[PDB]
Amino acid sequence: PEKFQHILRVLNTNIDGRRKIAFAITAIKGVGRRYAHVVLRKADIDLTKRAGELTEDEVERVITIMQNPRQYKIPDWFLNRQKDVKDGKYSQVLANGLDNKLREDLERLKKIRAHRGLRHFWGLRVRGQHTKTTGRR
Amino acid sequence: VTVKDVNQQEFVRALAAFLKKSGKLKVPEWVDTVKLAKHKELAPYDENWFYTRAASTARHLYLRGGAGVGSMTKIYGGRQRNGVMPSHFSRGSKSVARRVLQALEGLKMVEKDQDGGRKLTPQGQRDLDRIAGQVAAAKKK
Amino acid sequence: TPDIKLFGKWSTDDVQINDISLQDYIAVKEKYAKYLPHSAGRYAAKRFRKAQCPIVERLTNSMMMHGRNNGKKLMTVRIVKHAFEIIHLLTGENPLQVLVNAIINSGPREDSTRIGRAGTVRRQAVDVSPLRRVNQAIWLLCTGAREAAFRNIKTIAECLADELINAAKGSSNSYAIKKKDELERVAKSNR
Amino acid sequence: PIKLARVTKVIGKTGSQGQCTQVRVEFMDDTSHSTIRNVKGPVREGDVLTLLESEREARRL
Amino acid sequence: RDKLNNLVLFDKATYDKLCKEVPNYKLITPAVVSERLKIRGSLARAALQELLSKGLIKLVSKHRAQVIYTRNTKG
Amino acid sequence: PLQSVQVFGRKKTATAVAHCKRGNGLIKVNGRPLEMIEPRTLQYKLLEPVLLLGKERFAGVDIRVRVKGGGHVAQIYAIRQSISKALVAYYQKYVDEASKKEIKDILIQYDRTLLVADPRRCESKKFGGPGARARYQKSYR
Amino acid sequence: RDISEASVFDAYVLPKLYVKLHYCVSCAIHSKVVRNRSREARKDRTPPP
RNA sequence: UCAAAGUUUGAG
RNA sequence: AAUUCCGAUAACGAACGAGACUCUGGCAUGCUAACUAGUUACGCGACCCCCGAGCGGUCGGCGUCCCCCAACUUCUUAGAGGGACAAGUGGCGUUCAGCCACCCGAGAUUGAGCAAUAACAGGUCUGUGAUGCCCUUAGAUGUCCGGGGCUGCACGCGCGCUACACUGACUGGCUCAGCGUGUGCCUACCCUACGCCGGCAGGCGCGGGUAACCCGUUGAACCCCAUUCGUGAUGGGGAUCGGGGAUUGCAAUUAUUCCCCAUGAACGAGGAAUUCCCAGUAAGUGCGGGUCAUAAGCUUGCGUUGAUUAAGUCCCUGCCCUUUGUAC
Repeated sequence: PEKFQHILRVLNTNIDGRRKIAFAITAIKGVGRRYAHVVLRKADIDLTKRAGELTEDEVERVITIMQNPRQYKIPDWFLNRQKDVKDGKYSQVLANGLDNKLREDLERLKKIRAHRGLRHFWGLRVRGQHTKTTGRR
Repeated sequence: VTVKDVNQQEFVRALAAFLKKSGKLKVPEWVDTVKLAKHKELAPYDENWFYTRAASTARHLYLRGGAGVGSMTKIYGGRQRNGVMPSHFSRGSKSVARRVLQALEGLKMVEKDQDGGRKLTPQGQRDLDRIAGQVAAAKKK
Repeated sequence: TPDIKLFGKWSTDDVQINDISLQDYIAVKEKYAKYLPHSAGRYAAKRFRKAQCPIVERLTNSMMMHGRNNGKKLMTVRIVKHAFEIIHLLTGENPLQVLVNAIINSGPREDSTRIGRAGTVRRQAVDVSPLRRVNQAIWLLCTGAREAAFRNIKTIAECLADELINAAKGSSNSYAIKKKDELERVAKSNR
Repeated sequence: PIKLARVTKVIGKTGSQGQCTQVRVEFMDDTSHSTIRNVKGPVREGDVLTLLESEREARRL
Repeated sequence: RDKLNNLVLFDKATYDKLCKEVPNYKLITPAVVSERLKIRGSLARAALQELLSKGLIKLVSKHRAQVIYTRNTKG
Repeated sequence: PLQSVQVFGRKKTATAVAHCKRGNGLIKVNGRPLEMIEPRTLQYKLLEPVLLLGKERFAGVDIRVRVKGGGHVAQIYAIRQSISKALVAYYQKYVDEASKKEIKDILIQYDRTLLVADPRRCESKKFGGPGARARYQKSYR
Repeated sequence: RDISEASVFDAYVLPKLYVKLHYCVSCAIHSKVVRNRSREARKDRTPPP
C-alpha cells in the first residue's frame, strides 16, 4: 500500500524508500542493522513497512532518535563514539560528521607521530598484522 | 493428554500467548535493545520474544528438571560465525536465561529445586499440561 | 497401504516404461517401489547393485550436489517431493511416470569414447550401456535444474519439475535433452 | 533406422584407457544376426543396446 | 544482459492482473508470480497470501522454503 | 504372567531399545507418539513396519521405545529396526512360529534393514589427511 | 554369411587371395611379424604353430 | 597397420 | 595381493620377507557380571498436585523419592569362549592350485600396526650428561638482566580458512553424538555444576570431581521446523579501520586473546596448470586431544549428515618380473 515517497533524502545521504526501513536507514554512515533496528524500535514503528511509506513526521521522529540516542534510552554500548577524548561525551555520530571524527583521530596521532599514526601515514597495515605476504595493492 | 504427546513447536506458541494473556511475567527494560547472545548478528524479529523464550524455558523444565542458567545457555546455543575464521559453538545469553527463570519464579511456574537449578513447579505443571490439552483439542490434523 | 505402497501420494502402478532397455535399469516397480526416496541402502557394494536402487532415490542422491549440498539428503528429498507436487499440478498424471519418461528420453543413446589414435586425439563413437544412459540422464537433468536455479528467484524444486517435464517431453529446452542431442550428434560426427 | 540388440556375450574390455567393452550382440528383430561392438558404461551378459547405425561392427581398438 | 528492476507496490494495473489472471495458472508459487509480473518476491508472496484468505486460490503446500498454490478448484 | 519382550535396533551408534508388551497398541518412542519423533521427512520410515504389517498385528501389543546416541536419522533407523524386530520377537516367544515367519517375510521383501543391522560404522582417520582415505594436498614444485 | 545369404549362386565356394609379402627386418620387427628372442631360442628355426 | 620429444657442475 | 600356491626341474634341503601375528570393527536375548552401568520391566511402595484423559474408576506421562530383606542383565561395561574356513550348492579350471556365481549367514576382502636384503654420503651435531675433531673460553661464542627482533614489505611461491549466496541469509523454535580431558603436579596451578551481578566479554558467592562417582541424560553443529528477505556485490561476504569495554599476565604499545557499536574492501565459481579420493569413503558438519598464564585459520583423534562414479587398463605417470640391445 501507500503511494508516496519512494526515494528519500535524509541527513545529507539518500535512502531507498523502496527498501525496508531498518535496512534502508543503514545507508547512512554511522548506523548499522543493530542501531537502526534499535532506533526504529524506540520510535515505535511498523518496521514491516517500506520506507516509501512512513509519514514525514515519522522520518523526522526517527532522525531525532538517531541523532539523540541517549535521550530516548538507546543506552551506553550502542554508540560508536564513547568517551571521545575531545571532550567528555559519549554519543553516536552520523554521516559526514563520522568521517570528520575519523580524520581528526588519524590527524591526532599523525600530529603525535605515534606508531599507529605513522603506519596510517605510510599506508600500511596498522593493527600489527604480518605484511610479507598480504594486502598487496 | 500431557505435553510430551503434542507437537512442541505449536505448543510454545500457545504457551507464550497464554503467558501474554496473563500479563504478569516481568519482561525487563532492555528487551528491545538487547541481542540475545554473542551468536547473533541481530536482535529478534518477534518483538514479544520474551514470552516465547519463557515458554520454551518452562517447556524444557517440564521435560528435563533441575536446570540452572548454565543449563539454559547450553540449550539456547548454536553456531558462531567468526567471519573469516571458522565457526564454533557459543553459549546463549546468561542474563536473559536468568531473567526468564526469575520471571517464571515470580509467576510460580517454577521453583529452585534442591541440588540446584530450577524444576518447573506443580501449579506450573498444571498450566503446560492444560495448554497441551488445548492444542490436542484444536482439531484432528 | 498394506497391499499397495504409494510414494506418500503417488501411484507406483500404471507407470509404463517404453524403451525395452532402460527397462530393468529404471527401478520404479519390479514390484518393489518404496514409500520414501531416502534409505540407508548400500548399493555401492558390488558393480551393478546400484541398478536395483529405486530411480527416485537415485535422483534424490544426485540432486544433493556441489559443496554445500553434500550429505544433505533431507534437504534434497524435500526438493524431490516438491518438484513432484509441482509436476502433478502442471502436467497431471503420475510425476513418477514423467520422471521416468525424462530418464528414457534424456540420456544419450550413443557416445564418443576417447581412444588415443596415434597421439593427436581423434575419437571413435560407440554405443552406451543401458545403465550408463540412466546414470547420464539422472545426473544431466538433475544438474540442468541446479544450474538453472542459481541466481534466479526460482525454487530448486520448481526448476527440477520444469526440467523433468521438458525432458519427459522432447522439448529442446531442458539442459539435459539438449545436451543429449549434442552428444549423439557429435557421436555421429565421428562414427 | 534404429535397432535394439540383445547382448549375448561380453568379450573383453578394450578401449585405450580401459573403457569400451567389446560386446557380442544378438539383434532382437532377427536373433540369427549378430554383431560385435564396443560399449561405454557397465554392460552385462543379457541386456539391450540401442544401436543407431546397425551395419558398422568394430573389431580391434 | 541480466538486470531486473522489481516492484514493491499495490500499483493498479498489476493489482488487476493478479486478481484476474493469477487464479487461472496451475502453479501459483511466488516464484512463478515474480517471473510473470515484475513483482518483487516478498510482494508476490504476500499477494498470494491475500488471495488465499479471499479464497480465490487453493493451498497445496506451505513449506519453509516453498509455497505452492492452485487454480480456484473448478467444476 | 506378562508377555514382555525388550528388543533393540541399531544404526551407526544409536541404540533403539523397543519394548513390546501385552497391551492395546501404542507404539510411542522415548515418550511420545510415532507421528512426531520429528525429523519428520523420515516419518514414513518409522511408520513403514506398522504400515507393512497393519495395525492388526500391533493391535494388542504395546511398544515403548527408548533411544540414545547416534544422530537423528540413525536414531530413527534404529527404532525402525527395533520395533519390527521386537514384534518378530514377541510373536516367536508368545504367539506362534508360523506367524513370526509370515511377518518376517513381509518385512524382508520390503527391506532387509528392518531386522538385520548395518555393520557399517564410521571408519577411522589416519594421519596425513583430514579423514581416512583422503590425503592432504601435495605441493611438488 | 551376409554375402552367402545375398548370393545369386546356390552354394558357391567363395575365392581366396594369395599374397607373398616380403618384409625388411625393421618392418617385420615393428609390425610384430617377428619378435626378438633369447640366445637359446634364436637358434630354433621351426615356424610357429 | 609409426605426428613432436634438444640439452644436462669447472666447482671433486 | 603376494617368490602365494600347483606343477616342472642339476638341483636338495633351509633362512628373511609375504602370509600367520598384534590391535581394531561388525555377530552373539549363550556364559561370567555389577549402588562408580542399566536399573529392567515390574511392584507402582509411592510422592505429587488435578499432573492430565475422564462424572468417577481405569489408563497416558515423566520428574523423580526410593532403599534393600524386589527381579534380572535386552540396552551398559568388559572378561573368557564361540564364530567364517572359500566350509556348502552350481559353473569354469590338467577336473590340481585356484576363479566365478549363489544359499545360509559377516562371504576368502573392516581398517591399522609391525615389516626383508643392499643402499642414500637424505635429514638430524638446535632432543639428549650420545659423540671425534675444530673453534671459543672472562673485554666470552659460558651465563644472567633490560631492551628490541624472529611479526619488519615494490615482490614471487607452498599448505590453509572464508567466501562468492535463495539447495541460501537471518530470526525464533524443535532436536540427536562419539573419542577424550581434568586440580590438590618435577615447581604452581585444573575441570567446572548451582545461585546472584553485568547486554556481553566477564565479575562475585558458595558446591562436586584424582573421576563410569562431579563437570555430564557431555541437551554440538549441520540437519529438521516456522521467519523475513528477494537476485540487487542484496540482509551474500566480512577484509580494512575508528571508538569504547572485559579478562591472561611482571608487562600486550607493532593492535595477546575476548565482547560491543560503527566501518563495509576484493570476490558474481576462477587462465594455463594441477591435488586428493571408490563405502559409512569424498564432501559437509561440529566436538575432543596436542601446544596452552594467555590460545587455533595447524595438526592429531572423535563422531554426526552422507553422495556421484569404478570394479577396468596400461594411454600418461610410475613400479615388479622375462627375453633383448647397450660405446652407460
